[PDB]
Amino acid sequence: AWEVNFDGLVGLTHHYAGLSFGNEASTRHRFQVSNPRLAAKQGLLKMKALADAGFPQAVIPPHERPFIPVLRQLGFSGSDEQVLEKVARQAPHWLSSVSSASPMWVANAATIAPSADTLDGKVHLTVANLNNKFHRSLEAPVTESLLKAIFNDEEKFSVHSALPQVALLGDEGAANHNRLGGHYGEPGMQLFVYGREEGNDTRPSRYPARQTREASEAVARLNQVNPQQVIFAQQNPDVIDQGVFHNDVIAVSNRQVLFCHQQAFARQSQLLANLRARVNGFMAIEVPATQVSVSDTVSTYLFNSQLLSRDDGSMMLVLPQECREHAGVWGYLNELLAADNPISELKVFDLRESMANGGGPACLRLRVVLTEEERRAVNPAVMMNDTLFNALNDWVDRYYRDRLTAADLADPQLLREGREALDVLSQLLNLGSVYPFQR
Amino acid sequence: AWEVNFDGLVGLTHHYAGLSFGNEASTRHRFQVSNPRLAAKQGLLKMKALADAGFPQAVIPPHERPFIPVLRQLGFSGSDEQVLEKVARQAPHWLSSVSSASPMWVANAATIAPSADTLDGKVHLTVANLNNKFHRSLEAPVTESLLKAIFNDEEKFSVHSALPQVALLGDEGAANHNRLGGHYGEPGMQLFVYGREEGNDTRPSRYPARQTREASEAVARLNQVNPQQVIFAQQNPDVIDQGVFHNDVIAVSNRQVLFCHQQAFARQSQLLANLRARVNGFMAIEVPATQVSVSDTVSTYLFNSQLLSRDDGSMMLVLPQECREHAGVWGYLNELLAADNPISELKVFDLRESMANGGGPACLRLRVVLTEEERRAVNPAVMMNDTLFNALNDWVDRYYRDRLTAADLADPQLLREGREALDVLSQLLNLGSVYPFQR
Ligand SMILES: NCCC[C@H](NC(=O)CCC(=O)O)C(=O)O
Ligand SMILES: NCCC[C@H](NC(=O)CCC(=O)O)C(=O)O
Ligand SMILES: [K+]
Ligand SMILES: [K+]
Repeated sequence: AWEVNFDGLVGLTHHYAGLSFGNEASTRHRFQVSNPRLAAKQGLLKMKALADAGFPQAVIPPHERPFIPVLRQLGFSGSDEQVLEKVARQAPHWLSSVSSASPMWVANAATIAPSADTLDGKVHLTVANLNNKFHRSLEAPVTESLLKAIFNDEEKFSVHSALPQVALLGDEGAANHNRLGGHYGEPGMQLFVYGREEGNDTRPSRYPARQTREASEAVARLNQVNPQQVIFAQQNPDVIDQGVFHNDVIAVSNRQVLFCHQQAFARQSQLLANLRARVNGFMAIEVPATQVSVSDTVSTYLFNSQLLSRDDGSMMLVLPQECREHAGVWGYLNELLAADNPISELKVFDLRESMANGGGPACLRLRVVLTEEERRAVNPAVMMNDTLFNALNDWVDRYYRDRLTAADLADPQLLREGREALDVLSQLLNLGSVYPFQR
Repeated sequence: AWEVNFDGLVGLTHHYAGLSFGNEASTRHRFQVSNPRLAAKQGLLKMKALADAGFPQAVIPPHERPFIPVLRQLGFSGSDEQVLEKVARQAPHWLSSVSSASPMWVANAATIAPSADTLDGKVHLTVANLNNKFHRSLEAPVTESLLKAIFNDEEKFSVHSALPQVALLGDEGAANHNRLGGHYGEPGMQLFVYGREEGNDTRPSRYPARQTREASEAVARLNQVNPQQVIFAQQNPDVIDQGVFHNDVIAVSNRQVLFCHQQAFARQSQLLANLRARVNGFMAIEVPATQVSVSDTVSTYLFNSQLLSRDDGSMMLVLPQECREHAGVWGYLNELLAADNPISELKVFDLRESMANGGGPACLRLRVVLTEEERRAVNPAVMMNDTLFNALNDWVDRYYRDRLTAADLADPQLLREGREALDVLSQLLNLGSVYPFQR
């Protein structure tokens, strides 16, 4: 089995609305001008570079945006364009909420269970409700349709609907998930990280804890994860209060390694010890606050890196350009590179558009371990290669603007462009009529 | 046009699970033995008694409980009886959450807009998401089906689906709604009360504010309420922090009267002044903390009373027994009764089972103003009369238990009793296959 990366193709309504309290990047860049075309191309370049380097790469399409059905649910009626106009004038803030390209961060799309960890031997995917943020909670229904259109062989894949939409069951998916072990194909140890749980007072006081333990346990159940291969750990409330809104902003796993900050978890010593006694050859690379502060981790996203495995067993860290621009962080990463451990190469990518909204390399990808047989069962139209890379770039040049602001979301033209764009894209990716506007 | 009262028929799984933080009665009675059959009878006696007194009355049935579909959505699979078992053994607390008789409090089923207040001249009903509490949020889908089976004539009734299930749009329906004006059939002034709103620092700090202004404004749009007959007002946060989880625990309206506690609203003086200027004949009856403390207000449910109009214009207060059993409150009520004002009669009902979970006379009913023609359009099988009364009592005698504890919710027998009872009830009330288990 190999770990295949599925990246989100940035949607054409990508803009900065500062909709995520707790996500300092989102808040900080509120109202800045975005570049949808550049954002999409930046992500496609990373996808292609990794694919050309031999790492299985795939793509997940953007959603229908602006999403008029939700506006109708909010009390606005008439034709699509009439609704758009009514809202732009009466409640413009709702326009932004239904026009976010947020589904691009597929690390939040679902939680994956490789067939080696499940009871029925199938690959399980449970859609994340993303209930904490309204603009993201809207994603689940379409994300479910997309996942079923991509992992469409029901004999090999089981897609489960998102958990009930309530704070008690807040779920953010793979971004709070981890998998440790030997080769990807062997049964692994799944680590679910949460920010709060009922009956526990240890919880953030400034920024919200989007993930609840209750949600994580339900996901573990849905994905039929062997109860002996599961472990739940609470994120350090202090780091969440400093900007770590998902575990992937403070820690990342791969094979036998867990690269994390010293302040990542609550009861960190106990967790590492438990993992040490349950995962053969487990190695924890812990970054001390003296070399990298929590504040520096949040601004650089060094932990939102992709930790890849090369054929020699050595690893490569995929990082956002901000890690190279911060003296202290670039210095540490190179110390790590030279240090005696699995990390033997650093790879940097420019994902400025995504980072401006709090999403780095890892946020843009969803890791799915697949056996040779299961890989062939995936919709081949979404697997990255020269043909898809060129087709997607041409598609982006045809429909994306190199400039967008919240004010442009009221442009009925943008609406029109987006519909046609997604119509063609669903054809290119052999997804069928997966979008609501297509039914 | 007349105001018709639709009451909730208590479900067979009525039990105390302390599931509602902020609802002190619920919290106070956690795990006490309940009496489903008695709870049902108490409610029907109030329905029948008001009907006999000349007040149009109707009924809304309970829901499917335990609700197995939600448990499966939570990860527990297998046949109905296997899920029940697994849950009881693995996570029994979920059993209570999916077995609550909470839909009985129909004051939270939806928000109503009579035809005299709407832009298209129809009766509008928008289902409440009840997003704040997980066990009640589960109600919306079935509540919508029930409302559509009762107000089926689409030329006269417009039922709208519940708002998106997110905290930003928390909606608790009619319990936070008010309608003032001359006669019921005349255009009235709708007063929407909310607990919080984005950007507003004024909010409760102890108990949650379940209703947001954003939701209120969205429902006003969905119900097509004439913009000049709508007013939004914030609940006094300090009273929410004392147990007023809904507006109907601190204030109640009827015709030109607004019976409320002095500490009910923020900027109350100005709110009442605005009402006096915009509502002809408006009369506020404020109870000062000196005469009735907020604590005694929440313990007796003085304001969760039903304020009814007598044929001669005078009014009657339908109260729960606690009001008569509390010397101080009973004293005030009698002073109010004697004093020169519209309140000329007091009527008390034993609703101990409902009150133990924080529901009084008003909580158990949903006010729906209907013209003669609209009244004729309502499903006739749900209107209260001797036939229906005797039929429902026999039904209760045949399927309801006299005792119930949380531990009993795991009994596959209870599941069967309920499914069968509802199947029979659907026929009696002529609702067709309205429940999920019937589909
Ligand atoms: N894994 C990274 C997710 C980033 C995402 N940002 C946003 O939704 C910001 C959108 C805006 O503010 O325009 C979030 O907060 O979940
Ligand atoms: N309008 C009053 C409704 C009372 C209801 N009680 C409850 O759901 C308590 C159920 C329990 O805790 O078993 C509520 O809190 O909304
Ligand atoms: K190294
Ligand atoms: K009086």
